[PDB]
Amino acid sequence: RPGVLSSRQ
Repeated sequence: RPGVLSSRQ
């Protein structure tokens, strides 16, 4: 997703 910083590396 654009503009998201997820913990799913």
